Amino acid sequence: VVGGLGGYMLGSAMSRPLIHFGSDYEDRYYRENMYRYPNQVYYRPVDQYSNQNSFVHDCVNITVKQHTVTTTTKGENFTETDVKMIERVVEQMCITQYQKEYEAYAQRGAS
Repeated sequence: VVGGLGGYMLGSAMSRPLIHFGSDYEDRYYRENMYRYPNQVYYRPVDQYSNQNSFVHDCVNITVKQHTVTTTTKGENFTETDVKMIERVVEQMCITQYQKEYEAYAQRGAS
């Protein structure tokens, strides 16, 4: 199990995000299963933890890991594209997560 990441929390929730992958079918291969994704993501404070860039890639990984171990405990492994299907969503949801901090870290944060 996990149980001591550092400063992380779970949020509250959101909806599913909308990502336009590039291809017409990439835009759908994720959508045809989107209900399998959660409403939350795990995240930590900003406190300038290596920009947003070298936080969001750590952020996604901490959430994707559970969707991983849920199935990888069997040993079905995970391809590069199947993680990317998830992590397009975990990026969006993580950025939304962090944007509630961004207003206070920045000045406005806007939307």
